[PDB]
Amino acid sequence: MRRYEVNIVLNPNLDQSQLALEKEIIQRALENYGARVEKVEELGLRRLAYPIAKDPQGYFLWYQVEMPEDRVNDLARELRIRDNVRRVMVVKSQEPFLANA
Amino acid sequence: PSRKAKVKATLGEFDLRDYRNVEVLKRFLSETGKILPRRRTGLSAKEQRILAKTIKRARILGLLPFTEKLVRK
Amino acid sequence: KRQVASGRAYIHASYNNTIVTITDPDGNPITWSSGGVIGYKGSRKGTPYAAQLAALDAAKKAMAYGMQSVDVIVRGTGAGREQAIRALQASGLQVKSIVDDTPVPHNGCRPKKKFRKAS
Amino acid sequence: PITKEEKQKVIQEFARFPGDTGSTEVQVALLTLRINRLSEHLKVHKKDHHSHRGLLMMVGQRRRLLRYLQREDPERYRALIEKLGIRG
RNA sequence: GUGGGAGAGGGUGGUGGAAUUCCCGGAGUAGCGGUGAAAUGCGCAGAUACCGGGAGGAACGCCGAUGGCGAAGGCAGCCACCUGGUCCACCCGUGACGCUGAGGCGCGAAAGCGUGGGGAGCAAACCGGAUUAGAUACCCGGGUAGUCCACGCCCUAAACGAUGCGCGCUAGGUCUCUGGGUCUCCUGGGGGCCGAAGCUAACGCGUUAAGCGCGCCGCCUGGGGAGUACGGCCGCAAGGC
Ligand SMILES: NC[C@@H]1O[C@H](O[C@H]2[C@@H](O)[C@H](O[C@@H]3[C@@H](O)[C@H](N)C[C@H](N)[C@H]3O[C@H]3O[C@H](CO)[C@@H](O)[C@H](O)[C@H]3N)O[C@@H]2CO)[C@H](N)[C@@H](O)[C@@H]1O
Ligand SMILES: NC[C@@H]1O[C@H](O[C@H]2[C@@H](O)[C@H](O[C@@H]3[C@@H](O)[C@H](N)C[C@H](N)[C@H]3O[C@H]3O[C@H](CO)[C@@H](O)[C@H](O)[C@H]3N)O[C@@H]2CO)[C@H](N)[C@@H](O)[C@@H]1O
Ligand SMILES: [K+]
Ligand SMILES: [K+]
Ligand SMILES: [K+]
Ligand SMILES: [K+]
Ligand SMILES: [K+]
Ligand SMILES: [K+]
Ligand SMILES: [Mg+2]
Ligand SMILES: [Mg+2]
Ligand SMILES: [Mg+2]
Ligand SMILES: [Mg+2]
Ligand SMILES: [Mg+2]
Ligand SMILES: [Mg+2]
Ligand SMILES: [Mg+2]
Ligand SMILES: [Mg+2]
Ligand SMILES: [Mg+2]
Ligand SMILES: [Mg+2]
Ligand SMILES: [Mg+2]
Ligand SMILES: [Mg+2]
Ligand SMILES: [Mg+2]
Ligand SMILES: [Mg+2]
Ligand SMILES: [Mg+2]
Ligand SMILES: [Mg+2]
Ligand SMILES: [Mg+2]
Ligand SMILES: [Mg+2]
Ligand SMILES: [Mg+2]
Ligand SMILES: [Mg+2]
Ligand SMILES: [Mg+2]
Ligand SMILES: [Mg+2]
Ligand SMILES: [Mg+2]
Ligand SMILES: [Mg+2]
Ligand SMILES: [Mg+2]
Ligand SMILES: [Mg+2]
Ligand SMILES: [Mg+2]
Ligand SMILES: [Mg+2]
Ligand SMILES: [Mg+2]
Ligand SMILES: [Mg+2]
Ligand SMILES: [Mg+2]
Ligand SMILES: [Mg+2]
Ligand SMILES: [Mg+2]
Ligand SMILES: [Mg+2]
Ligand SMILES: [Mg+2]
Ligand SMILES: [Mg+2]
Ligand SMILES: [Mg+2]
Ligand SMILES: [Mg+2]
Ligand SMILES: [Mg+2]
Ligand SMILES: [Mg+2]
Ligand SMILES: [Mg+2]
Ligand SMILES: [Mg+2]
Ligand SMILES: [Mg+2]
Ligand SMILES: [Mg+2]
Ligand SMILES: [Mg+2]
Ligand SMILES: [Mg+2]
Ligand SMILES: [Mg+2]
Ligand SMILES: [Mg+2]
Ligand SMILES: [Mg+2]
Ligand SMILES: [Mg+2]
Ligand SMILES: [Mg+2]
Ligand SMILES: [Mg+2]
Ligand SMILES: [Mg+2]
Repeated sequence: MRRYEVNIVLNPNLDQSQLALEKEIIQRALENYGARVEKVEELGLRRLAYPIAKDPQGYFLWYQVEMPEDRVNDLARELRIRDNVRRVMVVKSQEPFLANA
Repeated sequence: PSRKAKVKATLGEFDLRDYRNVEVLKRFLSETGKILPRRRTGLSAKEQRILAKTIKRARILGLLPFTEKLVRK
Repeated sequence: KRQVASGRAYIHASYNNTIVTITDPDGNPITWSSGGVIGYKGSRKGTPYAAQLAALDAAKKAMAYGMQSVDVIVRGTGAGREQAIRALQASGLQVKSIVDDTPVPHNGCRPKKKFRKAS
Repeated sequence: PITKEEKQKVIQEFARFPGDTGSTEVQVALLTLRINRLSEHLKVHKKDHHSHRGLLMMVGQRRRLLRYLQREDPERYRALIEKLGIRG
């Protein structure tokens, strides 16, 4: 059981219905792989520095979770199946390293 | 010699390991998308080394550029 | 015959030749010139003068399409790049801006032996 | 990897008395844990040599400790081997 | 043992953008390319230059260093899993359990070999164009093995610090990576430079010894013949010891 951070970037063109469905599939797949969600930040659409899937912007989801390590990779796979999900990056959480303190 | 300013001295309290914070990290990138040298950033070895990885992370996430076009000239 | 009146100017400069392509704002070309288009044949195409003549020819050709303002885009490091720039600068064309777009690999491909001791 | 809990389990298991972290028995035990874990790592990933060197070194250290025990107290040696199930 | 730290140390899977080539579409015209100068070559079946979309293979720009890791070879986009080494603090545990190491066994850059796959760029051989007295070369246009992956072989090298491993002792100064501390500074591990004593044929080395000592291994004994011949062992072969 380790503490990770899931970054997901999806299609900015989604109406609230499709979007809700996508987040639903994210929750579903998450529980399926045994990840407890400690917190969440929905940053919404933001302007990408380079076009992703031909689209100038993207919708951002961030989950801080705790899950069994063995299946983390196996998780990302599933998360990448959905067409509307254009990015997935999972990262082991780390204590912040402050500069100029 | 880069006597204009150092990016660290031009900044306040911040987290080097946070890849999602653009308005700071952007200050560490050049006119082009390139990561700045220790001369410009005024960081230390360890600091710079962490900055590099977090910046690359931000790049992959689509938040920061890999490269940019050079204005003027 | 279009009458674009504002567009882009691409300068492709190498140690061998200089060649200029003027396009509409979408990137689609209108006219173009080069050291070969002018009477120059051999190595003289790499000349800064050849470049001047080239840029000027392209500009004058784009005047016939009634173009006024241009965005300059520079690629490659070669003799007579800046000369082509200064050529376009007063051709009668207004140069709105200049940008160096020269492609740099992130080290994809092994260079020819000529360009090696690098990657 | 190896969690603190497993480590404490094997330590308290093989400790000659309460509070003993450093005995030959404890050391051989810990090493046996690491060895078995590494070998199970090397059944898959058998192209990873740099680790196999580590395996060699651990095996060596264990054999030296066991040898020492065998010299000092053949009883404790036999008991340890039987408890661990080494020698194949 | 407990608690902490840094790292391109290794293996597996996934993934990101830049560029080259090819394909498709748009727009567009007489050349592009290349060199000392050229020519071969490519281009009116529309190339070069420009925009858009797609396919694939290989390598990871900036960070980046005089930096880091590893026993050596060697290791550099990012993420996760598996895994080796190592350093510091505490002074807790065992009680000389140590050092070296013939033979053995494993690892071992590149090239090369076998089977299967892959093949973008580069490129032995080879096909051409130049240069030249000639040019079986340097320069230019092509191009196969190969370079890439998996599995199995091969075992070499300027495999280099041309410096075997371990431990003790013998001024300092300075730069740096990485811990700890009463954090001007002190203390420990690693990487550099200049230098005390000393050493060295000299160059130079000098707490990272080539100094002062002890232990153990490998090796040398004038040059050519020759790393050849014979024998043996190993290898599919090339060939290695
Ligand atoms: N080793 C891979 C790298 O590990 C990095 O981090 C590595 C190190 O920073 C970290 O150090 C660990 C830690 O527990 C602490 N600092 C002390 C500990 N002894 C270390 O663990 C060490 O020893 C054990 C055997 O006991 C090995 O299995 C392990 O590989 C080694 N790192 O352990 C990590 C794994 O070895 C980063 N994740 C990334 O660069 C990369 O994944
Ligand atoms: N790709 C990640 C790496 O994969 C390695 O092994 C992988 C690659 O070396 C190997 O090549 C694959 C190939 O199978 C597949 N048919 C095509 C694919 N594009 C390749 O993958 C890789 O190819 C080369 C490096 O070989 C890279 O330049 C490229 O970026 C990368 N995509 O395929 C392997 C997996 O099938 C190692 N696991 C490790 O270095 C790392 O995880
Ligand atoms: K180095
Ligand atoms: K052959
Ligand atoms: K400190
Ligand atoms: K002297
Ligand atoms: K010297
Ligand atoms: K040998
Ligand atoms: Mg997807
Ligand atoms: Mg020319
Ligand atoms: Mg040892
Ligand atoms: Mg590594
Ligand atoms: Mg790896
Ligand atoms: Mg591409
Ligand atoms: Mg076409
Ligand atoms: Mg051609
Ligand atoms: Mg061709
Ligand atoms: Mg023809
Ligand atoms: Mg022809
Ligand atoms: Mg025709
Ligand atoms: Mg055709
Ligand atoms: Mg023809
Ligand atoms: Mg082309
Ligand atoms: Mg394209
Ligand atoms: Mg193909
Ligand atoms: Mg560099
Ligand atoms: Mg004590
Ligand atoms: Mg006692
Ligand atoms: Mg030894
Ligand atoms: Mg031996
Ligand atoms: Mg080899
Ligand atoms: Mg090879
Ligand atoms: Mg082969
Ligand atoms: Mg083959
Ligand atoms: Mg070629
Ligand atoms: Mg050639
Ligand atoms: Mg020839
Ligand atoms: Mg001659
Ligand atoms: Mg063949
Ligand atoms: Mg050397
Ligand atoms: Mg040295
Ligand atoms: Mg060295
Ligand atoms: Mg030494
Ligand atoms: Mg030796
Ligand atoms: Mg030792
Ligand atoms: Mg030191
Ligand atoms: Mg080093
Ligand atoms: Mg000196
Ligand atoms: Mg003296
Ligand atoms: Mg002297
Ligand atoms: Mg050394
Ligand atoms: Mg010494
Ligand atoms: Mg000899
Ligand atoms: Mg010898
Ligand atoms: Mg003789
Ligand atoms: Mg000889
Ligand atoms: Mg030989
Ligand atoms: Mg004989
Ligand atoms: Mg023989
Ligand atoms: Mg035979
Ligand atoms: Mg032969």
